[PDB]
Amino acid sequence: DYHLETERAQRQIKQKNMVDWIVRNVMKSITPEQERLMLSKCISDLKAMSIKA
Amino acid sequence: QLVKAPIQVFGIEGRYATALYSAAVKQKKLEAVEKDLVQLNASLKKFPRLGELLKNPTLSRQLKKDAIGSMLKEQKAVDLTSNFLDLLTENNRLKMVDGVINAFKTIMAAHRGEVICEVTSAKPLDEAARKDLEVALKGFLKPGQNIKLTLKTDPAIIGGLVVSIGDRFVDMSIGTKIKRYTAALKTAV
Amino acid sequence: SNGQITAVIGAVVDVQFEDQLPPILNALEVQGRSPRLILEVAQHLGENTVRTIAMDGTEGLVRGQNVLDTGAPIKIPVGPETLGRIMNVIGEPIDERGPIVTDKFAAIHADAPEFVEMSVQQEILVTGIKVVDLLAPYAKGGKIGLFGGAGVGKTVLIMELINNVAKAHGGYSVFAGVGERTREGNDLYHEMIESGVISLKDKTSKVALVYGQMNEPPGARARVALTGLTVAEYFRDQEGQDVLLFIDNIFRFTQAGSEVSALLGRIPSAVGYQPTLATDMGTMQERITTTKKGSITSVQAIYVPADDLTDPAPATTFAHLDATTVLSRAIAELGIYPAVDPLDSTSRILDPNIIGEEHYNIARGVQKILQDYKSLQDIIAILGMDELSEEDKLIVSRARKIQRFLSQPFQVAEVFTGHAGKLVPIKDTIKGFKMILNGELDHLPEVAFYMVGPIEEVVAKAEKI
Amino acid sequence: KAVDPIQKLFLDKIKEYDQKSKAAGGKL
Amino acid sequence: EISAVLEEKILGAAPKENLEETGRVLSIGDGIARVYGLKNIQAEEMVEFSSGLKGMALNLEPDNVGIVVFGNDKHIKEGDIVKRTGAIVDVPVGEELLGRVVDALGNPIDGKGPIGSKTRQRVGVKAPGIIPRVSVREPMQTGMKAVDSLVPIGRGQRELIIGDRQTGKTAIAIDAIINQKRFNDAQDEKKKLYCVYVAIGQKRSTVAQIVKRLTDTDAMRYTIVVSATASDAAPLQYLAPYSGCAMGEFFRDNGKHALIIYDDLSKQAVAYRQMSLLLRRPPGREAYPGDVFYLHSRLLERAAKMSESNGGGSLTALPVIETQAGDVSAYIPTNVISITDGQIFLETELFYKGIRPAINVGLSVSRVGSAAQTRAMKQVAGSMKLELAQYREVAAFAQFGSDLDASTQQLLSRGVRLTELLKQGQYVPMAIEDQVAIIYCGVRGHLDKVEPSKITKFEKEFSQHIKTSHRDILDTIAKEGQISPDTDAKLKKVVTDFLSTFQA
Ligand SMILES: Nc1ncnc2c1ncn2[C@@H]1O[C@H](COP(=O)(O)OP(=O)(O)OP(=O)(O)O)[C@@H](O)[C@H]1O
Ligand SMILES: Nc1ncnc2c1ncn2[C@@H]1O[C@H](COP(=O)(O)OP(=O)(O)OP(=O)(O)O)[C@@H](O)[C@H]1O
Ligand SMILES: [Mg+2]
Ligand SMILES: [Mg+2]
Repeated sequence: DYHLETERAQRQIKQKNMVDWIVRNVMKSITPEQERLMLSKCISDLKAMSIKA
Repeated sequence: QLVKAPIQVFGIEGRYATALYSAAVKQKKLEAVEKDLVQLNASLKKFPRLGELLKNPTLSRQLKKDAIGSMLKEQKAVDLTSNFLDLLTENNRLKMVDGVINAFKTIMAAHRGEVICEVTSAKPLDEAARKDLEVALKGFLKPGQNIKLTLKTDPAIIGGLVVSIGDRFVDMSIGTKIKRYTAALKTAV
Repeated sequence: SNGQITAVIGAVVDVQFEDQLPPILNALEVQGRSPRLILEVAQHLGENTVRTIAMDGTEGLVRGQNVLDTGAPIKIPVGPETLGRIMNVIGEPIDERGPIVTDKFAAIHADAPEFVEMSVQQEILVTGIKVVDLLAPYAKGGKIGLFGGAGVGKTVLIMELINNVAKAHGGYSVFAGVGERTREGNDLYHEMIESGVISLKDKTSKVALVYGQMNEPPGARARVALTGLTVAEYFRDQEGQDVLLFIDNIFRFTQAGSEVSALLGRIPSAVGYQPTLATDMGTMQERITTTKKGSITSVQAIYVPADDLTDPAPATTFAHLDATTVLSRAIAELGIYPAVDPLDSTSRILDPNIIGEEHYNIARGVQKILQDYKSLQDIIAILGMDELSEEDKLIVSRARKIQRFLSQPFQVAEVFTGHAGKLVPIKDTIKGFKMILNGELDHLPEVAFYMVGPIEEVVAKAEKI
Repeated sequence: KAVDPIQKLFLDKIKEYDQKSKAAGGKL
Repeated sequence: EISAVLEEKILGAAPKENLEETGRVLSIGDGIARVYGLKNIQAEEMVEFSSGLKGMALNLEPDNVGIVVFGNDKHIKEGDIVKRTGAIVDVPVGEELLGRVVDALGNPIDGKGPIGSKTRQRVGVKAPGIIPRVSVREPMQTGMKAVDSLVPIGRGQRELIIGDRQTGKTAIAIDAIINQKRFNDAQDEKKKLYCVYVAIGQKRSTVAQIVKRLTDTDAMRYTIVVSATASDAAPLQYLAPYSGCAMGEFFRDNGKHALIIYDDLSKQAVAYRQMSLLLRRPPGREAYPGDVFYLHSRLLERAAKMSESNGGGSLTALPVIETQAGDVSAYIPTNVISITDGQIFLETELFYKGIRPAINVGLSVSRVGSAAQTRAMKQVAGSMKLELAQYREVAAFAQFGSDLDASTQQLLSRGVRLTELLKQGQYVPMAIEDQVAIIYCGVRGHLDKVEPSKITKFEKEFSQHIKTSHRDILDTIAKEGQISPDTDAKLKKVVTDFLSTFQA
């Protein structure tokens, strides 16, 4: 039970640490060329939903 | 007997608007009564003293109908809109003259079949963006339809596209998409 | 014509029609529902919009859903084909025995019979219950109410009346389960098929069951009593039969009306009830009567909320009943069953010219001793039994013997009590209370008078001690 | 069958975290 | 490992973007959001707000839709986007909820991960009718001596646990949940019973301590805890009994048997009164709405015993009602008494005297009665019920009875042993064979020489001797299903031997 709770405590802090690391890394990594590509994909997906009727 | 409106408008202000629409479509003055009502509403917005005068409950209704009549002769309103505003001042209903006009605008927009579209983007764009967005929005149109497009800018959605229709809505934006992904991270295990 | 749903708020649905409005109390049928959803028109709101009450659940209803006008009120099957069958508020069979194939239908909304079509004759209906047969006798053809709270015993009392009266009855019976337990409906249904009152094999059934229970929406619970009336009205009028109508319980009709009235946009009445409490009850209760064409003996269990007899729904029901049987919780906590209050139950046939001089004098003598006991009980509670030596102690001793002797074991309560059920003839009842009033049994212990029917079983129980 | 670019970016951040964590000997 | 789970959760949570019919919040306040739009929305359909809160479309009106918010109304502002879920209000159901603590919407709150349920069931399903039901004939073993003998509960019954505050209402309900471990561990699946504990308006610490008690006693493996505590919104406390009932109706409709506890329905009526008063509905008795009876009646009627053509399953309800100063004549308790199949009344006066559980024997009713208990228990508890009634009649003569008759003294002495017999410690439910043997010894006169202060110690030691030295007696009782006069003589001899061996 001690090893299980130690593993659970280490798993919980690693999950919390990787969550805030991913949030900070995703927010700090914003590029305009990828933003325009995602904008074009959103327009194409909107056009695909209009066709799907 | 009243002619059915293209869309249902609710409230007492919508009841007056449907009554005016039915009377104007039984005759052939649908386009005329829309033109002077828009010009009347533009006149009230451009001159706030008129709006405060009509909405004043202290003033007698004779002064209101004289002021309405004096400002409606310049509009060349003939029979329907003059009787409509006379009915509004006969009751105590001209306090929401903007309400009935806005409701009447909503009826006539659906008369032409126009559907309001609201597209929100993080940054403004044209040329390649506007060309494909018009065609994508036109794909939702049944025959006999028009697009009223309103473009908005908001940096709170990071990027992506938040496009809305008259009753339908999608949230294909970067800010909401990373939000549910982070929610999936916290609820993973 | 064809309407469309405008607003759905609980059990109340607003439907707007285009050409012609259906009249009030007309039945409307919603189209896109796999089971039948029936709307009953209640009022016209203006602008060709009617406000209706749904007879089933309103979940899954959208605004603009098409609603068809049937052109008539709720019509339910009536006749011999309903005997042995269970039907709901709208006449659909819920016994899983197929459709009710009949050519006769009747609207659940009907006018009460006029003043000319009234029967003034009153004859005593002997039950076999000593407290009922002595103090508040039931009339053979008349309205009987069973007032009581929760758990004081009204279902048991009305099941004993079915066991005693309805088994040996030359006619038809109708049971209207109105806002009660579905378990009790299953118990009563299997009791009928076991006692032979309902025959699943041939057409010798004698009782029709109509059930709208406490799991039903307020629209169904406020109209299922009318469906039981309509079956009983057909038997009285179109066949000239003498009909028994057991309603359990009629308070749920009024209670469901108050729940709908909150959504009908009415200013609430006293204790939050509907403004039309007395008029809706009066319209329903005046249809349950004996006319010159036929007779209806109605027994109606009446729930009182918070054990309050001054509540508007039981108070207005008191004037609709020939005989009232008020069940008390204080008597039930003393172990006296049935817990009928002797000083709160009336009959309207407790007359020397109807039930006899000796029956009337014994009943008035019993009530006089019990009223004297209630006056002395405040001295007994605080000070004690030391009062007036011989005189008041004899009053207390006789009254406590009478209170024990009013109790009686029921045949329907034999399962959970162990005491065998007793059916006591009314001659033995008045003889038994005359012996107690004359002082012939003052030497017996008062335990011997408890839970034994005849007075010969009292002396046999005393000798056993 | 094109995948979401945010999903690909999230997978890259997971791989970047895993490479840096293994280069740090399991430390935060 | 953790990276792989994190990656598969990202890939598995595809957005699946599509256009949804939406509305706009007009006004939010008092737990009711008025929403402009949603033309094709259904009545009682679940919605989603932009903040993630769910809501139920209560009022459909021509201009707006009134939505009951399942959460705090500080997360909703005017002008928000309200999306249709497309489905009437429903919760996850299944065996994946066993061992899990959830809220009123079915979302897990114990932090053990998501719920892998593949089925959902509406919370507003109507109760079964006359035909699919059948009589209640299978026993519900609460493990309590005073309950299982004097107020016997069956499978498919609604038994009310009513009393004042801090009288043991939760203790009875939790011990009934714990007691089913002996049936769930066995291979006889017809006696297996799943449990649903619904906590309405309680403290969240109290619910956590209950879950700890169920986890220590291993009773959590077959228990679902639906929690809508005192910090939760009134719509959540209103919805939670129906959510738990739907989870219990999964077992009822699939041939299994479930027990559900509503702790307590008096707090759900308070939450529903709050919703009704904030909706401007006309208050009635004690400011309650007129449909507060239909609030509990439509809930409890779903607890039923099904016929063999419907799988033979059942749902057993144990509603809890808290009275004020022992007033069972109040509005809400009288409503539930008129719904349920009998009540178990707990007394404050008996609780102060050390009698635990403080069950009022004379005021506890089981409308099902002896039809749903074993032959051995029914044969013995029938005699104990008569003897307790005899002791109750002559209890008034014990106040001044300095000189009393031998028959009356025997009745008083027997009743004292029987009253001390029904006492039972908390969290120790008893098997039905142990209950039958102990009640049989106290009802035949074996304890007339044993002092009433040593009955509980005699209960442990004599049962241990039976479980060790005279197991053939239990085998004969289990085979016969009752107590034979030959076994009565053998039990007389081993009692005399045991009392002589303890002291002589
Ligand atoms: N005649 C009787 N003899 C013995 N016990 C009785 C009798 N009548 C009632 N009881 C007791 O009272 C209980 C309540 O029975 P019953 O269902 O008739 O009450 P009720 O007034 O219909 O209550 P509810 O409001 O729950 O329908 C019974 O289960 C039984 O314990
Ligand atoms: N048989 C018993 N033996 C010993 N202690 C008991 C017994 N029954 C109850 N108790 C104790 O009495 C206290 C009150 O009981 P419990 O909390 O179960 O009552 P309740 O009616 O749920 O009160 P609440 O108003 O908090 O819901 C608790 O501390 C409990 O441990
Ligand atoms: Mg009843
Ligand atoms: Mg508690």
